[PDB]
Amino acid sequence: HVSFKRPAWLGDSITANNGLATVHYHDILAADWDVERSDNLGISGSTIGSRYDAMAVRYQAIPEDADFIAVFGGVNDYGRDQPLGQYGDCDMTTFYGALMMLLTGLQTNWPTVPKLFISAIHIGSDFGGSFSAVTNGLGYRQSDYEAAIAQMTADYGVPHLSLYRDAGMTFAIPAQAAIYSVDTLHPNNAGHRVIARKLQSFLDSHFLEHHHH
Amino acid sequence: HVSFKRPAWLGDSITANNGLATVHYHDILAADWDVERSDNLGISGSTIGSRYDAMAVRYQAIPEDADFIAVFGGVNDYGRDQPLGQYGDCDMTTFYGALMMLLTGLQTNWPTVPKLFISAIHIGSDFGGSFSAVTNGLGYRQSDYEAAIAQMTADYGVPHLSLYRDAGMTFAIPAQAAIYSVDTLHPNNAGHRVIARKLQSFLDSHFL
Amino acid sequence: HVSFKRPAWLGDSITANNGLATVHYHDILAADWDVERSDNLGISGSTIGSRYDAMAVRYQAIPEDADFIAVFGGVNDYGRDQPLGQYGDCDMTTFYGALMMLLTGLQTNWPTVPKLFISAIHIGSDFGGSFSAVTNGLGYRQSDYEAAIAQMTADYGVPHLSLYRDAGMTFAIPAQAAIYSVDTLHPNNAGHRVIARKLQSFLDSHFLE
Ligand SMILES: [Mg+2]
Ligand code: NA
Ligand code: NA
Repeated sequence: HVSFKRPAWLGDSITANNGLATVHYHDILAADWDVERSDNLGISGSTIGSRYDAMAVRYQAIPEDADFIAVFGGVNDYGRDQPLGQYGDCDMTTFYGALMMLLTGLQTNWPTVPKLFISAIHIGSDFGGSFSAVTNGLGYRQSDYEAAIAQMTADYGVPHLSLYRDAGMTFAIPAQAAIYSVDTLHPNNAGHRVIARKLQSFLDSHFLEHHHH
Repeated sequence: HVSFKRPAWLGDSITANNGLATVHYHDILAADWDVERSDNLGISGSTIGSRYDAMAVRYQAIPEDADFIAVFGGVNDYGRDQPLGQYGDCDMTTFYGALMMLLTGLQTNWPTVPKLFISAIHIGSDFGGSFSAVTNGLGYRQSDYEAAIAQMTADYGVPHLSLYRDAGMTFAIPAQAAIYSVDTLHPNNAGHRVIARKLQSFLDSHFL
Repeated sequence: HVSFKRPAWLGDSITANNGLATVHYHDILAADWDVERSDNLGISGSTIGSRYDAMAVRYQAIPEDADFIAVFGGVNDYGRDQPLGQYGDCDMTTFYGALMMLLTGLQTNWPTVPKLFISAIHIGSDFGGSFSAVTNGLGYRQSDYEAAIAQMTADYGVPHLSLYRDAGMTFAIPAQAAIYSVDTLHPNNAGHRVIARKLQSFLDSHFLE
């Protein structure tokens, strides 16, 4: 089974300790892995791009001896109206540009460390602002950001776990939002248990070197 | 190995216990999983769309207490000329809209139940009519219906097993249609074993 | 773990025992699998298309009794400026058409045999010629060839392992090129160890038994 001793978790409120859910996916995994330490770099509301506490800069706070790096972002870039930009952009002003710098930063400074990118579940319309099941204030769909992550991660060889495509649920359906989410955006504790299971499966199927007994 | 005790199988002829192959993929997995019950909701000729016994309506025959739901459709939508439509349709007269009605109904009524969509093998041309290895009567490739499935399932978070891209075979190639199919459309018992194998390892990959 | 007793490896300089790497990915796997034989059909500088020792023709050297077939090509097609063509092409003169020929051939002749295509790691620019981290002599990105492999394999139901996407590395990043490659094109021994792992993982999630 895949486990790590010094994981680092870069993300937004779904990763941040300050959460509406008391038990996060990484708290489940850190316990199962019996980690030496688990570095939480989640900040509520954070985007990958320039708009709010850019992950494309905050990544530089990841510990030098991290043995695993996970990035869990994009839902705020969608919901808080980060311009999407275009494939080939290389500055943090756009979502595409900010992914490029994030991905270059990670591969330059932790060349041998296993990494994955996690993108969020399809959100509902009940949170507020431009957090919609349909389009954000700039008129893009969540799946446009989700596609940007898939395209950009590919160019750097970084595996991409899409909770959007494969989590088994969408918060745009009330019956599932009621069971797995706090507010059609943030997973509750049940949603986090699901995410932990999805992440472990993904790691098992993509990272053989880091199988242990 | 992942297993389920009360699976429900929503599909067409490849699922229905009424024809050319005596042993289906879901028979193989029922035996392997030692199920309590295995609900066969296959109807021959059935489309996901409005044209024939719409699965986008028939999903409602799924038992309240199913603990796994697989949907295996699309091949009739292609071969019996269901209008494809486009992304953003919400009406069952198109394949895109029908997919939306179906996936909506699944997640509403079984929010906690593991489910997956299975896409069919690339077919050959021996069955006739619009069941062609090239294009159907509307000018679409089988792969256009495949992409529709891949796109719609993604919006709903529903894992997608593409036998089309991953089965290791195509019925458009005679050497493989002769081994694994009855007629270049329907898998034979050997084809159903392959399907069962691919499903089982997909499950192992995506479920704990 | 999924293992095979008589695998055949069709590819370029990354597969060929000509190469600058002493222990290739298939050498590692042959040793894990306890093989009866392990057929190395790598030819250095080889393309899938017509230009240099076309795999779309050479695949016929694969042994009749192969119990597994991997095709590991495309990088020379990109880097040596093989015309990409378009979806639906049929000649070996284009990349799309050569892929079609290769796939028809493999599925016709080895219908019951498990098989997969492996796509190359993102290359850097220090090798030379059109082996660029940006675009080839024809204006194409490496990912255009990678997208061709994705589409074509799918039409024949052949699983595709994209090392480009999923390897955890790119040789366009110097920090990773210095560790995992000989020259930003060819993986070194540490690079082949990583490839062996990804291949083994991919085999376990797409195949039973
Ligand atoms: Mg490209
Ligand atoms: Na899926
Ligand atoms: Na090769």
